[PDB]
Amino acid sequence: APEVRCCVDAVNFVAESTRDQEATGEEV
Amino acid sequence: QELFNELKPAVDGANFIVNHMRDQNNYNEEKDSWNRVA
Amino acid sequence: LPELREVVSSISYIARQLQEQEDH
Amino acid sequence: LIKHPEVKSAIEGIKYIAETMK
Amino acid sequence: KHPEVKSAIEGIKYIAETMK
Repeated sequence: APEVRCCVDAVNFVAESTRDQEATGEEV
Repeated sequence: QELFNELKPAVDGANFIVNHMRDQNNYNEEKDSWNRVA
Repeated sequence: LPELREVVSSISYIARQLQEQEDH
Repeated sequence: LIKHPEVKSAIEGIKYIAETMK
Repeated sequence: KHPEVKSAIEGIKYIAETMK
């Protein structure tokens, strides 16, 4: 089921990018 | 299927977000094209 | 089904926010 | 559900957002 | 019910709260 795994990995990629942007902006 | 009927708002929202980001990306690429012309 | 309901809520909220952004 | 065109478009779109952001 | 699915759910929820 590569569809489920790939879609999930995309969603965690967005979540981690958002977390990083929050962290970078908390330092700024 | 009641499952598909319950997930239809989610699918519609996913497609709306996808179209929004795609349109924004195309808008941005045209802006960089104008920047390169400048 | 709390997970699917929360997914629907979050996706609908994001779509509504983006629609408001488009109108703005 | 996977065979529906809307679900496939949504999945391809999520992958598109991920790759574009990367 | 894998951990990655739960992480994705929390990620969408976190994105929604971030936009809010």
